[PDB]
Amino acid sequence: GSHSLRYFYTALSRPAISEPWYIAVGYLDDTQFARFDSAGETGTYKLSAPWVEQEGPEYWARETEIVTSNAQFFRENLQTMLDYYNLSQNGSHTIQVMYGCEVEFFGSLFRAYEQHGYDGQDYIALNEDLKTWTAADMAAEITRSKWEQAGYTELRRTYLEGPCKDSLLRYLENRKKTQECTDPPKTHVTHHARPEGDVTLRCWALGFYPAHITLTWQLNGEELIQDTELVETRPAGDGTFQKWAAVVVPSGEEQKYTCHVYHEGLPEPLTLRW
Amino acid sequence: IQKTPQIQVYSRHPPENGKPNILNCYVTQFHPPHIEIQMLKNGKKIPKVEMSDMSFSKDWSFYILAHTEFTPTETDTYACRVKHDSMAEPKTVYWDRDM
Amino acid sequence: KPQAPELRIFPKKMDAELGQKVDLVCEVLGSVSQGCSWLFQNSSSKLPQPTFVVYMASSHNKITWDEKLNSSKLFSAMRDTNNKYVLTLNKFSKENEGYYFCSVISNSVMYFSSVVPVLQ
Amino acid sequence: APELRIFPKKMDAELGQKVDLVCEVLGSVSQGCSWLFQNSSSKLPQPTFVVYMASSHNKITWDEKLNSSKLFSAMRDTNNKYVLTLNKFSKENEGYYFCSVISNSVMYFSSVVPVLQKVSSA
Ligand SMILES: *[C@@H]1O[C@H](CO)[C@@H](O)[C@H](O)[C@H]1NC(C)=O
Ligand SMILES: *[C@@H]1O[C@H](CO)[C@@H](O)[C@H](O)[C@H]1NC(C)=O
Ligand SMILES: *[C@@H]1O[C@H](CO)[C@@H](O)[C@H](O)[C@H]1NC(C)=O
Ligand SMILES: *[C@@H]1O[C@H](CO)[C@@H](O)[C@H](O)[C@H]1NC(C)=O
Repeated sequence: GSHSLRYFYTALSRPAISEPWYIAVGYLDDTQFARFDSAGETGTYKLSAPWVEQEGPEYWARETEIVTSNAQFFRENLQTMLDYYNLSQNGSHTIQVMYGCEVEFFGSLFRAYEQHGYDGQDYIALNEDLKTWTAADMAAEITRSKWEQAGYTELRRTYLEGPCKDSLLRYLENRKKTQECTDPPKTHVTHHARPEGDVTLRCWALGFYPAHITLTWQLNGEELIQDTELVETRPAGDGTFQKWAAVVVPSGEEQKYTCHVYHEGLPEPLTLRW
Repeated sequence: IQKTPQIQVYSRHPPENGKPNILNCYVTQFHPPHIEIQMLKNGKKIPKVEMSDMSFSKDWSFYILAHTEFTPTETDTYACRVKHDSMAEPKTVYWDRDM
Repeated sequence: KPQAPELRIFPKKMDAELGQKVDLVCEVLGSVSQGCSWLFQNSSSKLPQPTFVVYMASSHNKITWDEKLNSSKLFSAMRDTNNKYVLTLNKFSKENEGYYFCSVISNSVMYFSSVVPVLQ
Repeated sequence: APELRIFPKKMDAELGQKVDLVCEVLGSVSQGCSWLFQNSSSKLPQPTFVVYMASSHNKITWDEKLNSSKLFSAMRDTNNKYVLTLNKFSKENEGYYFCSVISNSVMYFSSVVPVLQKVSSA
């Protein structure tokens, strides 16, 4: 229902060495379609999805120098923060930026964002109105002044509501062509003799897409939210994801428990018993 | 300033003694992004292991997926050892077919 | 389970005039927790005492309100984009003035966001 | 709806002393009991999770942020009475304690028990 297009930039600032200085990855929902990086006069790119080739070499060449120019800008603003807290310039630091937009065909909702983080911490983020910024520390307040003065905020709003959104709807049309709507999870439940007695019932969900999913265990209709162990959703490696939910049940009472799987690639929630 | 790596070691498909498969090593929640990930066979560092492009989450912590090929055996130990500045010592997690 | 979900609540504070609408957003990071509960501690309480407001499931639309608030129109709960959960005080009153915070459970451990003061 | 009863009603503790908090869960519940507390010397009353004890089987899960298993002992009997004992009271344990159970997605809380530092000397 809700689809996103997002760019994840990681730039490294280390005035003491060479420069595999920036990588930027782009995703359509949970699928990466491209990786740009500084390797090349103005970077280089590498696609990773069929529904992206349709754009052509001219397009992707332009898209790459744009990403590169953004990466240089992102990286350069670090300086404002170093001068304020008077840190050395030869020191190493990390700059991360994520920006993107999303659409919800249902209610045709649109949202966008752009957040910068220096050395693993918040620095500045664009507000929902796409007209103002939230500063995390004092140095970021300086950056905020500079960007409004420079017109940086409007440039971004224009990109977010214009090409970002246009690219999301296009890339989406494209995908409908080759890959199917979603990817339903294959499910089954394992068990495991618990060294401390009783058993662990484990409910698995594999090969699903997108990554969002909910795995629950019930007993007589109640969600066992506090006796349920969940692992972080993880990549199968083939563009698909996996997850499992476990519950410790008292010996002999296995058949009383049922697992509920909620996923958008399922017209209805899946129920599995031991 | 720096967070420590969480590691998951698992297979692409339901494991089956003797039958060929793919071993994944998903490393998350770490910072800075400089890291060293090794996939091992019976304690012997496995060769050419592919990696995904690095990305990060809302809290700025990074994540990467290292993955190779392997064939589940009751007599075969597979593990993933990662080296990161946030820890006092390298960290190894063994593949366990139940998880 | 070392890996803990991370709770972020917005706004960090609120000075509300009676009558106004006030949205509190709880953004849950990670995927090791499912669903979100909103808790409330009345400023009208010199001694700490949390009160369950509502629980929003991560499933689909499944909302369980505290029995009293089950049929109250001071609150509305809405699961927004991503893992963002919204608790809305339809009409700011002395009746819902105090301290608000969200909570999620992950592998049997209860986690809590910052408490946000919604005062007049 | 289950009912959580807690005892004692309050605790005036001397530094170094042990203190037991008991929670009796009355009603039909499938899940265990959680022990929480809000520190007293802190403005924004954010609860601190201490431990959770499963109800239908034997499994205890401790807060691993503060490693609370090192300062407390936790037990439960087959009649749904859960016990939490602060082994050696310290300023860092001072607070308003309470127990919690979740039943059919509703979080229920016991009354809050102040466990406050009592002055020993006249
Ligand atoms: C709570 O209120 C809703 C709607 O007002 C009603 O349908 C429901 O029966 C009540 N009880 C529940 C399920 O919490
Ligand atoms: C405290 O909050 C409750 C909701 O949990 C509300 O009904 C009550 O009126 C408040 N207490 C007062 C009257 O100050
Ligand atoms: C409560 O616990 C102690 C005592 O004040 C302190 O370390 C902490 O900052 C306080 N605030 C919270 C709830 O974290
Ligand atoms: C908790 O205790 C363990 C074992 O004593 C220790 O290794 C770990 O570092 C502690 N965790 C903390 C201090 O967060």
